[PDB]
Amino acid sequence: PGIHMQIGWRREGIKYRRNELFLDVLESVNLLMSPQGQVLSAHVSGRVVMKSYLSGMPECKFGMNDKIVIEKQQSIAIDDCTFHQCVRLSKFDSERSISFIPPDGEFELMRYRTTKDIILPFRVIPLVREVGRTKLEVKVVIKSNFKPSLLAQKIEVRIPTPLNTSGVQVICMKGKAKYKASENAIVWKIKRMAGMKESQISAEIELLPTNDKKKWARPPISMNFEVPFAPSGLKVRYLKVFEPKLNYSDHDVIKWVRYIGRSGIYETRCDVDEEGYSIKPENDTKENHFYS
Repeated sequence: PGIHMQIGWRREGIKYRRNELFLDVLESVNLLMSPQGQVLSAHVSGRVVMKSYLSGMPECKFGMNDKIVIEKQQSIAIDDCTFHQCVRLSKFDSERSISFIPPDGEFELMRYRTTKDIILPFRVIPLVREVGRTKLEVKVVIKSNFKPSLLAQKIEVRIPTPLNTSGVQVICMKGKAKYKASENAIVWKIKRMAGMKESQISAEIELLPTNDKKKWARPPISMNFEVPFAPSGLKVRYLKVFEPKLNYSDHDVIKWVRYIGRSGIYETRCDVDEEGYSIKPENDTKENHFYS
């Protein structure tokens, strides 16, 4: 008369020398924008990734800024949500609670979709004034829209060029830029850029008009960037833990949180053991922490 629960995704007797967990919030923000700035199309697809280095059978509870925020007065509006099997869905439907017993090591806790209240990290404003059939004048400004303390990185703006181009001279003060004729685009790279900033690029584009009477469609300005926050607005409120056999809780745990927002289609038009103890697995930016 005693039933033995056996979780298919977590063995028993897991031991870590130090109880700790990792949370990676990985979002791709996509956009189609008009030259004037009208949002024609936008969505974020995100996923919370978790690396559990916890001992025993910990009973966790993931807390974010959902529509429980609407009860206590920034948030994330989740259109669609899919969970790992470990997540009790019963509780999520009754109380919006993401409770679970995590697998050992890395697992994807949830993926999601978002279309409203997206923090669009960048706006591109393009001008193209034709000045004769000889020349084209191109002015492209990029506005960063996030906290000034924060830095976007690995930025690349691909401004398309028309096929009938004999050559182009370009100038920018921030970053570096090359006209890659093979590509049919001037490619503009900036290493870092803080929030609430401007930056301009000007390109005098000389034309060779052989064809006449036909102006064909051209690709839009596409941007790549990496941003240290969730463009959906996702903020991790807590990761509560309770393991009643070993009597330890989140107060006895180190939680490591990271946000990696990355551009998607952002377009604008013109474990092992040893002695019982499990071992953490291991190209990434190095930071000296006391407990690392």
